[PDB]
Amino acid sequence: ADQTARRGKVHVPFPLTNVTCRVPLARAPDVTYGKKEVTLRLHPDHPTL
Amino acid sequence: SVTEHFNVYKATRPYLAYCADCGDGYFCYSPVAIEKIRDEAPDGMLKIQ
Amino acid sequence: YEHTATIPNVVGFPYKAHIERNGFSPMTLQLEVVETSWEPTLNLEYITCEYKTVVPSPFIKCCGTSECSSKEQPDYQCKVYTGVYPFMWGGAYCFCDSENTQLSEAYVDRSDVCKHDHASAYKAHTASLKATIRISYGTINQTTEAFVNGEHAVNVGGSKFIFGPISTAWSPFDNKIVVYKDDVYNQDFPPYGSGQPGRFGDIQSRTVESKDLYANTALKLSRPSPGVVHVPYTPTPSGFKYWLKEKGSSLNTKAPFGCKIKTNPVRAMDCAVGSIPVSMDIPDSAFTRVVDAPAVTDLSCQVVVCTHSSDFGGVATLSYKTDKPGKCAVHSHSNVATLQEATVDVKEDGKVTVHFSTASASPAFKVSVCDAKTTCTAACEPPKDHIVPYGAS
Amino acid sequence: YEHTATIPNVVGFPYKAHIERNGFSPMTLQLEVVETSWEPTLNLEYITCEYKTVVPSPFIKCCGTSECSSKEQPDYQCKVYTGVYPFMWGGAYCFCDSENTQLSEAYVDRSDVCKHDHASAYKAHTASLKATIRISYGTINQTTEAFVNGEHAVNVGGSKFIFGPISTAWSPFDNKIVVYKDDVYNQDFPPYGSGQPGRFGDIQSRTVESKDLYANTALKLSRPSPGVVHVPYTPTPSGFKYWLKEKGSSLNTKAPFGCKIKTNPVRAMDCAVGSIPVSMDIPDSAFTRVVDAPAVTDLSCQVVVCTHSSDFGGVATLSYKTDKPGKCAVHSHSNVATLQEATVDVKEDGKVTVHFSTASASPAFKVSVCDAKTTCTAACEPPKDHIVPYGAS
Repeated sequence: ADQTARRGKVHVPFPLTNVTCRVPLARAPDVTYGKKEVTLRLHPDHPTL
Repeated sequence: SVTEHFNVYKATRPYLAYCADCGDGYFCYSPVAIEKIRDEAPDGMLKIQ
Repeated sequence: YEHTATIPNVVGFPYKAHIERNGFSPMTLQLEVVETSWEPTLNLEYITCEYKTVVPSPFIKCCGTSECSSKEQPDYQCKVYTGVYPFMWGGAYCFCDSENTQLSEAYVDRSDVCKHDHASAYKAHTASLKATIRISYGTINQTTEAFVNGEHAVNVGGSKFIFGPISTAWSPFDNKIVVYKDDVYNQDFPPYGSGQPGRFGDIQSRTVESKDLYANTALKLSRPSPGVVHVPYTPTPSGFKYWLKEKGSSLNTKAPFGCKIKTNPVRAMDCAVGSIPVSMDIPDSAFTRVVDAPAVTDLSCQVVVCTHSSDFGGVATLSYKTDKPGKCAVHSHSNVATLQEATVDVKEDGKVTVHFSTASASPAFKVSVCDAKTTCTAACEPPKDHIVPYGAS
Repeated sequence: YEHTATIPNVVGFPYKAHIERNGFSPMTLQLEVVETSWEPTLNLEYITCEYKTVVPSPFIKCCGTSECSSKEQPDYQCKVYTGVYPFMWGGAYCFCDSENTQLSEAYVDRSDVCKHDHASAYKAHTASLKATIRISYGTINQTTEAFVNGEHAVNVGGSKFIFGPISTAWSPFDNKIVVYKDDVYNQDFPPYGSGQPGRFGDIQSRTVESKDLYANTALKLSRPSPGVVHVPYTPTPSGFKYWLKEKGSSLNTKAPFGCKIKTNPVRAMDCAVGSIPVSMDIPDSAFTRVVDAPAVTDLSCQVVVCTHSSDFGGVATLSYKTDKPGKCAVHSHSNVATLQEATVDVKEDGKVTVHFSTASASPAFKVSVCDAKTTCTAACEPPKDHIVPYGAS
């Protein structure tokens, strides 16, 4: 009902800061060097860039 | 009121909010409102307010 | 007493110079290079994040409207729902809905995590390399680093070493490079204060504690729902989180030029760009004496086996008849060749096996091994693998 | 709502131009120039102050010699007068006259006056501008800041200015901008530690206050006095005090090109040259309409008197057939004349008295007296003097 206020304030829980990350980057596929080239056949994993 | 958090808990007696679809679409003051979202985290960190 | 050179400025190369003057002995030396981060003359633009619209519990005037005003918000609006006929959930001001003016405001303030939770867009200007000149000058061995521009001092043991200016400005410092948290990505900014809606960097940022952050987010306020009056400000979506989602392929990760790119001390180092010029004020103590050498006489080099190839491998037998042991420094002009060893034992009566790389199959290494020089050449063995660590040609 | 204009390097002459927004009259925006700052990409090498020779009294190794050391003092020179029986100041305490050794040592470092007393040799990079546009556009008037380059969408108060950069090196910078603290000094330094004795900044400090630091001193010791001890370290002429002698009239005092040396983030107050773009993104709905305006017609030229001359001032007139009284434009579409006034209030039915002028040699006033253009003429007679600040065209 107030368009005119005088507020009171309180803080913010769980303040975001730096941490690590246990990320599972497993072994990639098999790499045979060939006649001018080389080739790694990547297998399936979690969706990896 | 954060050295004991209950000073900030006692300054803010909570009230219901615009709970617009609590059931199917029943709307009133909802007793467990959705005030803010605190998720700016790369820690997989939602926060509900 | 002061030679000069310019080597392959990628890290992962042994430079070496077998320079001696008259009466100073043959001054072999082996220098190496380590990382040289690029980091150009960058100036940060906008500190983009999301918004937070300060929408108060708005004054529904009962028995009359509500007086309008200027807001002065970050994206501040104040919509007086004129004829805000209140029918509140256990009562609004609408004893007169006819005299009910539902003024509600909202001022788009910042993302509160912005103290380290930022993202800058450094408009990139020129910079240089920083060279970790490892040295073994004669036998004075150590490693030092330098701001690798052409006039930087080199107190290499007391020896003078100026690391000259390479002609490679081809580096990962582009026209603009946005740095997020560990985020390298060559990203361009808008007009810093005239931000486009849907801009990765939509709300501007003069500084990390900057004074104003103007931007184009469209907080759309309207006449809300009738009695349970909603918060009918409808914000334009930000591309701050979307350009976090549009933080695609990495700056160093999509780096061409083979540079190791990396965060705040903005490392673009060990690139496949440029060589290492150098001027080496050699000491008197680096060469041996004139009669100070062992009496190495009747040398003759003969290759034993030859490589493809990678690292040194190719074995030469050099029958040094010698008056005393010493250091045969081998660096005569094998420009298709290389050295596997650098200072060999100048041994009395020994057919000194020297490893040496060379990639050209009919390689004729001008073998200047510390007593003197001959032309040693033969067939390199044809190579084996197509993946290896490194090369020598 | 976008004009394209040119503000030159002379700031404070009112850059006044009628923006012909169709449907409205030509609205004279009068622009005011505050600063320019040159601001080159500096990065400090050595702050070089006077060096310090720390040397206490030496060992009188009596009954023999004294075993001196070389611990790597930075001005570490050992004056080992071994075979020097130093005949002490109150006796032959070295009772060995032959068993006496006057063996001393001395060390040196960067002298500790550099906690206020630095003189930072900022190595130079590219630089920019820093603009302060007064706008007088319509009823809008204000005086704000904008970036020097074109990339500032220079936005405040209705008005954006996208003003393309100072297209030449308005050079307030030398290649070694030695900011000797409250002044510039263009001079080539040596490297970080890459100096000589009596080099300008003989200590070399790529770290400003960091612990170790380069130097090129005049460390030369001495054997002691005849029997009594004299610390014989006779120095070089201290090149920090030489740079005290080498504080010439700086670039702020030496600025050709109208240069102004501006403060510590070393900038260019009075960037006294150049030509600058402006993209005027101002709202044209501030500009008054044609049928929103006063219908001044009957354009004729009738000059009175204009001088050699100074700031525009020349008191002439123009015929005016006004549909009401009004406050219309007056300003020229032509560089031959310079209006001392720009916008003219004209109560209807008359003429305007306009004080404007220039060097009227083959001159004609192309005065677009805002409702209509007037091609008047002026043979501006020459005045006398040669001392004043401003000009005509």
